Parts: sequence; structure tokens; C-alpha cells
Amino acid sequence: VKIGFVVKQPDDPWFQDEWRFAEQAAKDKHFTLVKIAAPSGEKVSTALDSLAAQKAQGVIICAPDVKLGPGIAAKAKRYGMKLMSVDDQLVDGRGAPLADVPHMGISAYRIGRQVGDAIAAEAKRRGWNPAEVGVLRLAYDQLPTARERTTGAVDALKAAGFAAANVVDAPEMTADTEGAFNAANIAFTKHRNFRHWVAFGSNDDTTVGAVRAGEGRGIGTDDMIAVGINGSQVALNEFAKPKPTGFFGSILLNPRLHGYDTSVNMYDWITQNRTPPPLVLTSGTLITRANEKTARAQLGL
Ligand SMILES: OC[C@H]1O[C@@H](O)[C@H](O)[C@@H](O)[C@H]1O
Repeated sequence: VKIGFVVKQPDDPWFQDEWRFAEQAAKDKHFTLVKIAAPSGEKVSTALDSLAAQKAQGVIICAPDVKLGPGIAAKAKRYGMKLMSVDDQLVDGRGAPLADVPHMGISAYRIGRQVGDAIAAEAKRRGWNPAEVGVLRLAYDQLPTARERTTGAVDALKAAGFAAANVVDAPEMTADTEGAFNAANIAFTKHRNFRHWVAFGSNDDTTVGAVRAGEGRGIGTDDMIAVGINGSQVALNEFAKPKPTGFFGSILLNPRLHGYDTSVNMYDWITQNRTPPPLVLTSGTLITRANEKTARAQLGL
């Protein structure tokens, strides 16, 4: 048995974490894992070709463009590979999810609410007037899970007294630190009126981009509360800095579920024809400098 695990962004430690747990599944269940990075449609196509050359019987993929769904499905079928998605759900030409592809991702809207609640609570601890705070929304709205994460955060912040008029959309060219850094700088330039800011994106990587941009403009840790999603090494790098940064916290996700449980679901689908769960939406909890080590250890991460 051989299973492919194809990821859009190998330089995001979340996917490295999925891979590490998928490797644990491989050793445990006695299958061979083939790890492939595919940050573009061209590289997805070659990844699936490689997996077929190696006689893999299944592939789990977080595609770089969810609209590649139909092509991915057609090739996997041609090559006799069962197909499962992780993180980013594959969709058809009208943006409807592929009904025959089992998926595991996060409960994105609820996770976003947690981001906004975390931010609101820290702002309150600092005595900030929420009605006067700039709300930097790093946006990559073309991807549903990203849109839902930021919508939840905004909704939680408005529920806590942050002003709709102070929500500054910062649309990203790419959903990565570079994209966020550039989008944040554009937003800060237009909104020099705010003294205090909060920021968030789709993940730790994007969030940190805004924190770095703020630092370059004299918006440091006292004037910035930013909370990410993943709780992997980008969050941990901020938490380990000798001087705390404006990256205040992150919603810790569980890459054992996304890496180990998906791989087992695939294994059992291949070997026993067990119907995979069609949709699993996972949960998270807030980590900050104060609890990150404990929280991660209590998940075995
Ligand atoms: O499912 C969680 C993952 O979702 C992806 O869209 C994102 O790129 C990852 O960094 C991680 O947040």
C-alpha cells in the first residue's frame, strides 16, 4: 500500500506537521507515504503522474487552487487512486464542493469567532476603547475557508463593540506572509488615523505578515493585537522571541487529525473499502505565550 500526501505550501509548517503525522500513520498501519509539494496546478498534475508511476492506491491533497477539483478527480480515477482532500475543499466550476471527495478541514467560521474573541479579550485587558480601534482584515476571499475564518473574526469583534466603520479590508495577492505584508502596508498607509490596531488573517503566516508590516511603520506590540490560526511553528517563533511582538496568540489546530486520521481513513478505504467520513470539521483552542507549551503537549504535539 502506497498513499500520496500532496500539499500546496511546504514552507508553511502546518503542512510539515500534517506530513509528520501522516508518517506516523505509515509506520503504524504499514503503508508507504509519498510526500509531494505542489504549489501550482502544473505541479499538482506532475505529482499525480509521479504517484501513478510509483503505483500509489490513494492520494490526500490540499490543492493550491480548489477549482482544480474536477481535473484532479479525473486523473486519480484514471490512475486507480482513491482521492481525499484536506484543509481546502475541492470545488466544481460553480464553486460547489465535490460531493464524492471525502474532506477534512477546520470549522472555519467558529475558529474565526475564537480569533475575534481572543483579540477582544486582550484589548479589554489593556483598557482599549474598542470603538476607536483599527481592524485589519487580511483577506483572501476567493477561498471559502479563508473567507469564513476572517468573517468569523470580524463578527466576533463587532459583537464586542469594535466598529464596522473601522474594519479595513486588506486583500492579498497570495495567501502567504509576502502577500499579507504587502496588503497590510497598503492599508496602514491609507489609515494613519488609528493609534491602536488589531489584525488577523487566514493563518499564522498571513497574520505575521501584518505584524511585520506594522513594525516597519511604528505600530509595535503595545499598539497591535494580532491572533493567527494553526498554532504551529510560525506562532511558536513569535512566542519564543525575547521581546514579545504584536503576534499575541493563535488558534491551535490539531495536525494529528489532518495528517494521521486522514491517512488512516484513506488506508482503510483502500484495504477494506470502508466508506470514509465525507466531511469532518475540526476544532481549535487559543494559545498565547502563557499556555502554548502545555496546550500543545496535552494534544501530544
Ligand atoms: O486547515 C487548516 C489549514 O488551512 C489551509 O488553508 C491553510 O493554508 C493552512 O495554513 C491551515 O490553516
